[PDB]
Amino acid sequence: ASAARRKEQELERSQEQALREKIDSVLLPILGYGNYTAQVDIQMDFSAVEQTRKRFDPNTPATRSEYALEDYNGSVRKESTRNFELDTTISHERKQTGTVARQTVSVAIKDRPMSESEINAIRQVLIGTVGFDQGRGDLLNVLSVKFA
Amino acid sequence: ASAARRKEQELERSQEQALREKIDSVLLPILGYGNYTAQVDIQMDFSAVEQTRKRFDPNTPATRSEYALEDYNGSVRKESTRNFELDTTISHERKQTGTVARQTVSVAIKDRPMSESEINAIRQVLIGTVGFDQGRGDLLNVLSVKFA
Amino acid sequence: ASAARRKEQELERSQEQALREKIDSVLLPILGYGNYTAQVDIQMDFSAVEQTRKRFDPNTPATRSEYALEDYNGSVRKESTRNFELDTTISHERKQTGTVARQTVSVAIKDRPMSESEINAIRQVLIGTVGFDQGRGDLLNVLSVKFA
Amino acid sequence: ASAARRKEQELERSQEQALREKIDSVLLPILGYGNYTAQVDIQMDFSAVEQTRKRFDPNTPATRSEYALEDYNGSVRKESTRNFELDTTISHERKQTGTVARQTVSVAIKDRPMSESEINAIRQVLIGTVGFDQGRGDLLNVLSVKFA
Amino acid sequence: ASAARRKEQELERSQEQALREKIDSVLLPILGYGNYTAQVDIQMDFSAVEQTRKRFDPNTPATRSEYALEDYNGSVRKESTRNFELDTTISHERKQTGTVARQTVSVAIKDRPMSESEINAIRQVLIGTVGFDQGRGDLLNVLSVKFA
Amino acid sequence: ASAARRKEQELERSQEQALREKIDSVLLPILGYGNYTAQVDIQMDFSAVEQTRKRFDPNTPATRSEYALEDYNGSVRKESTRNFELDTTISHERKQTGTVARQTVSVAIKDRPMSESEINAIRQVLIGTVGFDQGRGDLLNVLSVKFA
Amino acid sequence: VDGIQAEMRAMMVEATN
Repeated sequence: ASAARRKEQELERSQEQALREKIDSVLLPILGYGNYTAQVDIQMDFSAVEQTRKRFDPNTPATRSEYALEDYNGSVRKESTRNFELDTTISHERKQTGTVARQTVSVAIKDRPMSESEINAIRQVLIGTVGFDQGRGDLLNVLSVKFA
Repeated sequence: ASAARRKEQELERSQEQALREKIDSVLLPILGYGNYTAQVDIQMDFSAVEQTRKRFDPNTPATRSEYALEDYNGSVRKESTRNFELDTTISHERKQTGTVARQTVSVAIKDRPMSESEINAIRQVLIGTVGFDQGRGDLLNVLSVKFA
Repeated sequence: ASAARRKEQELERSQEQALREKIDSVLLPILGYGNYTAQVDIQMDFSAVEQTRKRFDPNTPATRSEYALEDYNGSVRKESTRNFELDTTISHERKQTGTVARQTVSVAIKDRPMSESEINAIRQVLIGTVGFDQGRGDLLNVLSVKFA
Repeated sequence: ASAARRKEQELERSQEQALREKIDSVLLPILGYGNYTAQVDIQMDFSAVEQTRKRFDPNTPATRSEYALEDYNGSVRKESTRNFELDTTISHERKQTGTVARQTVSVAIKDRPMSESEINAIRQVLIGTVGFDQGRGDLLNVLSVKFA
Repeated sequence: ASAARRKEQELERSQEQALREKIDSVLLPILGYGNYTAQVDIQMDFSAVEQTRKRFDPNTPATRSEYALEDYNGSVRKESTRNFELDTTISHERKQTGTVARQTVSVAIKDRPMSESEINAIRQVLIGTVGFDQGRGDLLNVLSVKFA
Repeated sequence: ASAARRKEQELERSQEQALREKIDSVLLPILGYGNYTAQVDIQMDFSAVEQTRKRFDPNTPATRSEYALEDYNGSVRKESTRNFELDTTISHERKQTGTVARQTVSVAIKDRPMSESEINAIRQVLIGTVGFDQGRGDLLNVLSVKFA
Repeated sequence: VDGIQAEMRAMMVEATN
């Protein structure tokens, strides 16, 4: 199984490399060659979830058989027996093993600095270039630093 | 199964490449060569959902057999027994494995900037060029940036 | 099994080496050659967790059969029998063996010192370069020291 | 099995050697060649823990069947029978055999002494260079001594 | 089995030799060649403990079935029957055979004597050089004696 | 089995020889050649203890099932039945055969006598050189005698 | 033991569903 773990590491590294390639394909025309640096971290879960759900519909029952005895005298006896049929959904789901659980991307732009408007524009391009998903916990940093 | 995961990555990359090709086929005449850059992120779910639904119709029962005893004297006894037949739908669905769960497209247009009207027109063309589906969670960014 | 433990050590060292390579790929342009030193510690758990969860939904029961006797005279007898159907989820999860439980990264920058703003900018780049995850217990130190 | 114990000793020594190599890779640029000495002690547990946990959820029961008799006359009799369904988690964990239970690192720096600020900076670099974990019981000493 | 005991003695002697090597690697630069002497005693237990623990959680029971009869007249009868489900942990541990139960290290430093501060500094270096563990019963003596 | 007893004697003699070698390695630099004499007696037990312990936890019981009848009239009847589940530890230990039950070391130092301070310093070095364990019943004598 | 067997039976129930 350790060979499987090794190949999982290979998958994660391949994903990171592909994302880096896309980042380059976007930023190389916009910024130029050597005016930026970017690295990508991709964390992938490899669990084996397998779920079975059996759901009913309480608010729409359908009476199948029914008995109702109601006699008076004073005495009032109200017996009743009822059998129901209910909407039944049975869903069996099997999640894919390797899923990107969190994605971190950081891009540093060489100074000569960059204005806030262009930094936010680059961030907007990257959002969509990488597939930024904040609800997944992903993080995207864009900074303007001084290259040596 | 890790080979299957590798081929799933290949499928996702192929989808992204096809969408990029369509984006180019639309924008190359409109904008020109080298006046734009665009990248596409496609996230695909590969679950194995398999659902079985059994639904009834509570509001239209059909009486199959019926017994009704109603005697008086004062004393009033009202016995009743009833059997019903109901509309029964049984649907077994099996979803396709790989489905595009979210799609992100970002396009950056070289300045010399672009007016808001033409930006929105390009966005309208892309909506339909790519098959934008906001209800799916898809995202489409169109920006006017300064190429270096 | 000790061979398996040896290969686990190899996996941990490989992960550390990859993270060091990424750190170099980010900092070598920004800082230069020989102006920094960085080391990475990665601790990986290799447990064999395997969980089975059976969850219900108490607040949405669906009555399947029902009996209700309610007679008066004074005397008031209220007998009742009820059978329910409940939403039932059964999920079997099998965690991946080797998972990064804690990650420690330390970077030391050669003086001639570095201002706090640039130190924090480098820290921001590293956050995303390495995939910093404070909730996991990870730690990232960036210091400005005097190289000999 | 004594051969297994011998190989466990080999594993511990290999871990110590790797940590020493990392310490050198960090301190050799910062301090220089022959200006420091450091040794590492790693204690590793090799137990064979294997745990099975069966946990319930007392505060969210779901009633499956129910009987309730409540008659009056004075006399008040309240009989009741109830069956419940509970959330059931069954997790089987198998810990990895060899785990670092305690780690001790000591570093001695040649005088001409070292200021407290630089000693603490070196300590901060080592924390992260080695993966210092105080909660595990690890210990890290950094001293400035007079080499002969 | 006496051959096994012989190899256990060999293991203990090997551990002592390794610790002596580490002591030399630390003290030879600091003190010099022939200015110190040190010997190490390592006592190792070779029992075959194998423990099975079955633990419950008294304070969080979950009621599975329940009966409760409560009638009045005066006479007050309160019958009750209750069945519970409890958190159940079953852990099977198998300790490693040979474990260092006590460690004794003594170091003697040649006079021309040594000040208390440097003696304590050497003691601090050794703590971490050897992995001093007072809670285990280990003992570390550092003395300044007159070599002949 | 008498051959086994012979090899046990051999083991004891080997242990004594090793301890004598360590004593020499410590005292030869400190005192010199021919200025001391030391002999070591090691008594080793070779029993075959094999223990099984089954321990409970009286103070934390968990009620499994429970019945409680409590009626009044005057007459007060309080019946009760209770079943418990208890923490259960079952440990099977198998001690190693040959263990040093008592150790005796005596060292005599040639006069021209030795001061009390240096005698106690030599005793401190030996404590740790040999692994002195008073709680085991070990004994360590250091005397200053007149060699002929 | 018994608890592990119960877990296996629950996994079998999952597979059947």
